[PDB]
Amino acid sequence: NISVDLETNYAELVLDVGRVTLGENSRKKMKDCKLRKKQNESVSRAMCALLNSGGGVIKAEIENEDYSYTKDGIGLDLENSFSNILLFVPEYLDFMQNGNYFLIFVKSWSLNTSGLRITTLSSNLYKRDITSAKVMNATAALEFLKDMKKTRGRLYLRPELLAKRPCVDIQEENNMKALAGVFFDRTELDRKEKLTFTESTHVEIKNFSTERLLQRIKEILPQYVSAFANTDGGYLFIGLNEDKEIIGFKAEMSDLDDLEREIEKSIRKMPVHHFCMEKKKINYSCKFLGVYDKGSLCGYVCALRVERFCCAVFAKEPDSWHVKDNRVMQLTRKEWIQFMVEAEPKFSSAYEEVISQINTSLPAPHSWPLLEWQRQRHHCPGLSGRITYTPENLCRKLFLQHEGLKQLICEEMSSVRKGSLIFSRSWSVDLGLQENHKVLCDALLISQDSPPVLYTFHMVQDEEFKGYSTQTALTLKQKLAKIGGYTKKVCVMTKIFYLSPEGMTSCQYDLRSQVIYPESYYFTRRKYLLKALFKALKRLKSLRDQFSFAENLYQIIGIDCFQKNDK
Amino acid sequence: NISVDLETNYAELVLDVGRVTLGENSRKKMKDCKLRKKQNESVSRAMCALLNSGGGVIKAEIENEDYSYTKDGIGLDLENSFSNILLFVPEYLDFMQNGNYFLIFVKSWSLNTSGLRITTLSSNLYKRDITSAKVMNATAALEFLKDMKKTRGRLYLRPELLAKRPCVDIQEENNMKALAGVFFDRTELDRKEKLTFTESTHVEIKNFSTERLLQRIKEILPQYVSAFANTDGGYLFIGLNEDKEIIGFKAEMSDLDDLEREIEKSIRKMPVHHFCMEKKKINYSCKFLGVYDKGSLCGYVCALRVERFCCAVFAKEPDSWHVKDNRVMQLTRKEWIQFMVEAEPKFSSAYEEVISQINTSLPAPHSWPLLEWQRQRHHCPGLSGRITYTPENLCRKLFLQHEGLKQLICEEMSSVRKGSLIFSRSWSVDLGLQENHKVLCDALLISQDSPPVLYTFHMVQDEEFKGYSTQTALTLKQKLAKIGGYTKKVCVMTKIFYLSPEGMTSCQYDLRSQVIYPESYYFTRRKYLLKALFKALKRLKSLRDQFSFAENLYQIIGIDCFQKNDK
Amino acid sequence: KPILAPEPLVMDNLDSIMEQLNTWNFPIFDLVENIGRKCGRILSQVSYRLFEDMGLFEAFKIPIREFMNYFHALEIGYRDIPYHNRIHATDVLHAVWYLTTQPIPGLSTVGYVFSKTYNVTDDKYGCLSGNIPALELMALYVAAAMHDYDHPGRTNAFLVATSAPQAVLYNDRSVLENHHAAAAWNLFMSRPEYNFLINLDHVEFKHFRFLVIEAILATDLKKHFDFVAKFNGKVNDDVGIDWTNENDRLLVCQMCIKLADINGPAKCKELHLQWTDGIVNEFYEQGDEEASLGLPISPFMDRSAPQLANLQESFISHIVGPLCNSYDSAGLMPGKWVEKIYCQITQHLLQNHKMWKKVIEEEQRLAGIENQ
Amino acid sequence: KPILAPEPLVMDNLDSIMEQLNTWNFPIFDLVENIGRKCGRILSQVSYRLFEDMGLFEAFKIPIREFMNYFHALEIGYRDIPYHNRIHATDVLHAVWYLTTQPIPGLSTVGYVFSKTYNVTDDKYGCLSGNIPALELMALYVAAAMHDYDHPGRTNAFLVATSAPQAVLYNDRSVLENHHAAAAWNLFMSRPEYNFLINLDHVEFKHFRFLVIEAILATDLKKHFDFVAKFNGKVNDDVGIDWTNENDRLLVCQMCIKLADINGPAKCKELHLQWTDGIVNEFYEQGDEEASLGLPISPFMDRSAPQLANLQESFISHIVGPLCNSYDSAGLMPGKWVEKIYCQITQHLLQNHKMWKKVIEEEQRLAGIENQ
Ligand SMILES: [C][C]N([C][C])C1=[C][C]=C(C2=N[N]C(=O)[C][C]2[C])[C]=C1N([O])=O
Ligand SMILES: [C][C]N([C][C])C1=[C][C]=C(C2=N[N]C(=O)[C][C]2[C])[C]=C1N([O])=O
Ligand SMILES: [Mg+2]
Ligand SMILES: [Mg+2]
Ligand SMILES: [Mg+2]
Ligand SMILES: [Mg+2]
Ligand SMILES: [Zn+2]
Ligand SMILES: [Zn+2]
Repeated sequence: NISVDLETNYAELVLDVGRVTLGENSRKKMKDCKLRKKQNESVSRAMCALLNSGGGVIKAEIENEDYSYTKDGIGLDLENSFSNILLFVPEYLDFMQNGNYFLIFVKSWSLNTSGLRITTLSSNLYKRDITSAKVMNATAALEFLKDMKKTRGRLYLRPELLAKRPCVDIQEENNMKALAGVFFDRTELDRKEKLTFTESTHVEIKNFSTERLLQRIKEILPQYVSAFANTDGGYLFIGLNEDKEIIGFKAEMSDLDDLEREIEKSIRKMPVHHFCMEKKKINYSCKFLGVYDKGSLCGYVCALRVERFCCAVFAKEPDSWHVKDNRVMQLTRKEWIQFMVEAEPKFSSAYEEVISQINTSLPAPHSWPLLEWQRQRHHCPGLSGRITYTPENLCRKLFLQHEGLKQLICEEMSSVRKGSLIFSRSWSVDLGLQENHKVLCDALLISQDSPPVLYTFHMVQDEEFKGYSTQTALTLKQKLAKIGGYTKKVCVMTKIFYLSPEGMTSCQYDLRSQVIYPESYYFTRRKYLLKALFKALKRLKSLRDQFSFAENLYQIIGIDCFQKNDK
Repeated sequence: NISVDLETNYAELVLDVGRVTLGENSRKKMKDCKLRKKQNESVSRAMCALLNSGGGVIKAEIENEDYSYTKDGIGLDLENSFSNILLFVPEYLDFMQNGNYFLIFVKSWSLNTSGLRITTLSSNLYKRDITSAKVMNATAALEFLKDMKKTRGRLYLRPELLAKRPCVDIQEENNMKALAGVFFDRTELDRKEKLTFTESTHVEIKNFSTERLLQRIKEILPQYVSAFANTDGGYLFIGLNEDKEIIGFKAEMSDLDDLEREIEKSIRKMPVHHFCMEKKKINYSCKFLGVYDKGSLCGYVCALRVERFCCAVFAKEPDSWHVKDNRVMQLTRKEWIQFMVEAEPKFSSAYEEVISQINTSLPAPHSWPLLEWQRQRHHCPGLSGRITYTPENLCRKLFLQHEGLKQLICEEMSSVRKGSLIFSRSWSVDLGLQENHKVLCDALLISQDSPPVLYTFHMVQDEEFKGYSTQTALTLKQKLAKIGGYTKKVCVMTKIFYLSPEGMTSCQYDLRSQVIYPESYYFTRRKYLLKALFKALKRLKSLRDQFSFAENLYQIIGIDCFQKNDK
Repeated sequence: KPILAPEPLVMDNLDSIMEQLNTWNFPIFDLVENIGRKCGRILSQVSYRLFEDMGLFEAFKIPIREFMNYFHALEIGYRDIPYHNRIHATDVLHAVWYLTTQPIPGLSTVGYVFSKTYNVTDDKYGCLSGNIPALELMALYVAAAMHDYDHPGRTNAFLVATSAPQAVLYNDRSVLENHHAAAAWNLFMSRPEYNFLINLDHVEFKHFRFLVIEAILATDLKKHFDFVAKFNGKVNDDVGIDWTNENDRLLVCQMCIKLADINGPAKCKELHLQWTDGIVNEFYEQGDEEASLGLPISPFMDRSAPQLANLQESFISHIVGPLCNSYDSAGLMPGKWVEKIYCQITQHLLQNHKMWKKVIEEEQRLAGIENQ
Repeated sequence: KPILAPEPLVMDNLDSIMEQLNTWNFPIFDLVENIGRKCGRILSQVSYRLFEDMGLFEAFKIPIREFMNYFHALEIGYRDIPYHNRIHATDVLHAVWYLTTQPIPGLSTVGYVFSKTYNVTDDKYGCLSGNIPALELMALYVAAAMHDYDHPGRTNAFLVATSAPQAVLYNDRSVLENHHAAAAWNLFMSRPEYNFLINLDHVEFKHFRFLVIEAILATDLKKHFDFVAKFNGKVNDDVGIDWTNENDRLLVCQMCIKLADINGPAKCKELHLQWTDGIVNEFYEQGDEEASLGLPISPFMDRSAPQLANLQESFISHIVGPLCNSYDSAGLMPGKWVEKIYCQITQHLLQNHKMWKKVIEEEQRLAGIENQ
């Protein structure tokens, strides 16, 4: 299937979708449609999962031998699936061939004007247009479900009265729904007679020149029961032809009871969801009519009647995915709609607003940012004031002891125009994770260019700590988007330093010269990463001392705490 | 073309789209594609215009002789066009055949979760997917334009630095954009040689085995200049084939001059729109390369280079319509963008909120509505307290004089379970219209069922006033949706009464038994029509005395006025 | 010298009537004449029971001698006027003890104190005293005892328009509610024998004094629709009442005391009728002083052309009506299941509203037949 | 008996110095010693010029005898303290006359009064006095004269924590700003010879008194980020400043006086340095009275361990910085075109901010070398 590749030195979720052919001309002349469909759906499930849980990278072994991607492209059946999930492809996907692999670097799905919170391969909520049943796309299923939730159900207008209208010969869609209502109650049908009505938003007609007809109803029926139930209800007549000449199918007795069992079987398997107090079921009724030619039974005709529902009705579960811990799963029907119906909190108190309102950055200086303040303005003796050592008390005690640490930190921040590193006794518990005690401390350098680095210091000559730092860089990358709201592309690099007494050297690991990324991942914004880092720490309830904004002045003027439900 | 039918007794905008064939089997076997396309586009322009300006009805003369609609349906090309403009068709369209005409009753487009304010047949803003140029749909062009407006332009990342990445043989999309960058500057092309690159999001390749090639470039080029300019820019090479074997076209000199003139002609005709300070132009550059076989010139190859833009670039004007006064027009490019970029005001002061939050109406009585109050609780001697004669001072003075008026108004409200009629010296000036002085007064009955009626009283035995009352009923139906926010279907009926001295009779006109509507237009909600009527009058600044909520109690408490920028 | 206390702290003549105190239609006017009305010590006596009932005399170690010393000094400050006197303060104290310590059908309970009786056996019957710590409720009970203290007898609009010294002092912004909280707190810190809050911290007494002031200021009616709009914005679209939040627990006590302040037309027809003659008897006094100055007499404040029914029908539909709808859509009104939910408080509001619509109908119809 | 006036109304010794009054760096401290500082009549003298300049003495028919009678009684109420005295009131009066009657590059003008000089010739140079009627500006000028009246010398946090009688009176909510507006308005209505607003209606004097109180209460710093957040929400996403709206014209005068109240670190380095020794000289006094009671001395209010530079660098980056960014992103700061736009006020803020960062660097670096 699709397994989380845990044998890679990327600080990201890597999915191994198996082997995949590639190229426009290679996918075209591929003489196996059932394979080419299964490969396309496997790269679409992976791309949907990574969009919903942070970001990641999809790794697919090239199947055809001589693939180049610089004279072969990707393919056309793949490009369509990419472009149906994402409005703008270049804002989310980057393609790169790395030797014997094809990699796709997926950004994280971010809240936009459309109001969607998660991506879906298919809602599987069908609707009924004038004559055809189609599937609700993402923005239709969002607006169909937000109304049902609002009115705690669905408002139908059961026949309290026939409207007193003038008397004039007029033809409407109730004329077809009326004629079919009497065709339904007909006890017998003459073979090769004429229909007084055609198909509309309340009537469907199926020919189905099939010998089995049961392996066909098994897969085409639940999308028509869903169409009718989701809009106004209707009828479905099986056993006609295209010329509106009633024929029926050559069905012997002892098979209609199986059919009625299969029909009632498939219809009781369809998922549903109620926004109302009671919990009804999909009301309906089947029926079989004879098509006696003149005195002999020529066949049969199955008439199905689906009444309008009160809430949603799925043809299958919502086809939306996500990766939970490993082994990417499918969003259950209770979680899927909870993304499509509910909002985010969005507190953003009045003090918090001006902490981020500085970030307008029109074409002008617009100085005085509040997320880059500090009382102590003297570290790194040979320098100007361009790095903010943030906690200012953990960054002081850590420098008193560990005599090699301070000179290593200053020798490291030499090549940075302007940044801010944020120490911590452990950056793993700050992100809601398990802590290991062999790690001395941590840091997080957020500079202008050179994407965020995560220094992991420690003084133990036994381990390597590649698993601690890499897993913490991964978790920090997903919270910066899924929680902090950062809407661009990020990668979190990593450095591991050994810090035995009497010496500050032996960089045990440097992840930057170990993994290659696309071009756009190496440039950040550094004012939206501080904003994003602020909100992620706040949502995790780990905001203690980063982002100083010292409150000796606030206390003189009685201004209150930053933000919480604690005063 | 499409003309506003001003010879109908409907209180609505009627468009006469001309003659139109109808039926599934009739449209299918129609042996004129250019006609069937022109008829479909004419019913789509009309349906888009009515969605944007209130509602209306489209009237189309049946072209085929024998048509039924109860055994012939509508079509399939028509049904698709309806379903592309509207998410849910049955919430907006009602179909009805009335003798020798086919009528479509269009609801008014209303603000929904999608955030769209107007409907569009085509944005004509193309974008570039991985290999193909496609058109931005409604929700893509909304999110593409709202970002450009937010940043006052478009943020590009011009090569301030090449990212310091590891040294590993890696293939990316810049490899194709780089190879094409050197194919572009090539001075000569060997005939039938290979390309080192394929087409991607920066490169397009066109065969164009055409004799003219100029009537073809005229209509396919501006959608590729728009694709590239709207995303990252790219190259376009004309004169190759599908096997990547450079061929060129057999073009003689002095035609490349005309071509370069036509290319620069069509590209300077494309519309644009800037959200930035400066107003640049579409930067680009054309070029022609020889395809000398070995020592002879075999043809030519046109290379086009489009650089990334700072703002939007249209292939044509936005294909969105609206009916201004009559003779439905097309929304200009400045009006179209102001709908897709800006919001509505939405003031809704604290007092105004509780006037509307009463309307939650859960499955419980939930009494005490504030839009149905009145001091005087005694009119219509034989009755209970179920009608609110709203102005309460215009309703009193009008009843003192006009001795026949009071008994007529009470004999008229006999058959109403619960409603509220709102008098006025003239309901035309209240809706921002021209007044005529021959009309004594007006009224507006808003009952539970029986959609809103507009009584027009007058005592002059010379006129008929069918044009005054009908035009005022029309303007009231559009303001209720476009301004009041009423999100269901409405028709405004009309009655005209003669009120000579000594007599209350002679109903000159009764529009209810003159026009037939669909079934759903005869049932209103009456709590959202008062809410809708409240906001329409407020936006028009005509809210004076309707909706009493007397302020003798408010003055004792000290509470202020209802709402305005007047205190 | 100062007002200290009556010699026997807790009297017992008024027994067998404090027992029927767990009922919404508490016969307040019968407990008045029961007590010697010459002096007036109802507020200190009704307060000792409701505090003994809840169990706050032990959870905070409140010395009873200093407690009764204060509340007796409190009631002497309440002037002798028709409506805003020491009886109205006891009715608003009882009404908040009821609303917070009675079974609410469908309330999810979570330092707390429950009522003495409460008959706690169900899981669908929660009470507000189990969703709010005892500190926030003792503040809400002390904020209700002193919320009309030293009332001049006039309304805010009168003090503002006539430029009274209390209006120039508080800048025409809650001229009365600022006065009740200031003049009552200023009397508390005056003497040392009033400090019944002696066994409290410094951070508690700061949070206590904050909640007491924020409740006495929510009983202003000029800010009525601001609260009712805010409360519906947190029960309609939000996640509901978040009983772990401290701003949400505050907004629920600011509505609980707002509703208890105006609770006249939600009691029996005999009780609601007595109060209504009280308030208009206060208005007519203001019309007297308002006509002896040259100012046009206010609406409803003319004892020669009274409109007692017009006033009460505008009040119930405009002010008290939409307030109980908000307090009921949030699922906080105490009622009882129907084997669907019965509400005694909302029923008196509906009955009393219809009672005044008859009086207005028969008064316009009758008046119309006379004047032709 | 009452303070009435000095005998010669408008003195003239202080001429040739009121002429250089249309400049942002008005030499206020030289006009002080110029006037006989034994008594102090600067506020009444600087007020008569700015009112004569605007032309409000005729647009409202303000009797000059009663005008000077009031403002002289006003300045005598301003206590004799280091910072919040009658000189600070003249600086905040002048700063609002400047901000509202000087050319703003790119302002779309629409009863109005423009400054006496104004040299009105351009169409890109609008002034705020042409977007706000004269009534809203005379309220904004009288609200600035009396906005620190009768200042006790302590801050709100001190009055609240020590339970001062002014804090129990106003319920710990804007204890000082409520006092300045009340004690100043109460002195106005005291005598009849102060009523210089005699030729006004009843509805004008009600709207005038409302705007005056709503401006004196916006100079509270505890509500700083509430205003700055509200002002950016109406210039960032809204339709801009809607000069036909009356709530938007109010919010622009509530920022204009907020910025003029804290305008020290936006003048020349000599002027800003004199004020800064003023304010900390006030803080040290509060630390004295705060240590003689047992309370821990507040930050920055310890005259033995002064941190004058730490305080001024936190103030400019936290309070005055983000306020001028908001008042500048809305395109209201008076400046000049560069043949792109020059801002004298914003430049002094940048220069002065860098001046204190040197003093902090050389004080930490030097201190670090001593303590190893
Ligand atoms: C001015 C006070 N007023 C508001 C309009 C008022 C009127 C009537 C009653 C009132 N009416 N009916 C009763 O039964 C007793 C009280 C609640 C109370 C108030 N009030 O705010 O206190
Ligand atoms: C408590 C008053 N305080 C706020 C922190 C304050 C400090 C400093 C100055 C100040 N600093 N520097 C100067 O040049 C003069 C004034 C504006 C003014 C105030 N204030 O609010 O009035
Ligand atoms: Mg009160
Ligand atoms: Mg009260
Ligand atoms: Mg002050
Ligand atoms: Mg000041
Ligand atoms: Zn249901
Ligand atoms: Zn541009």
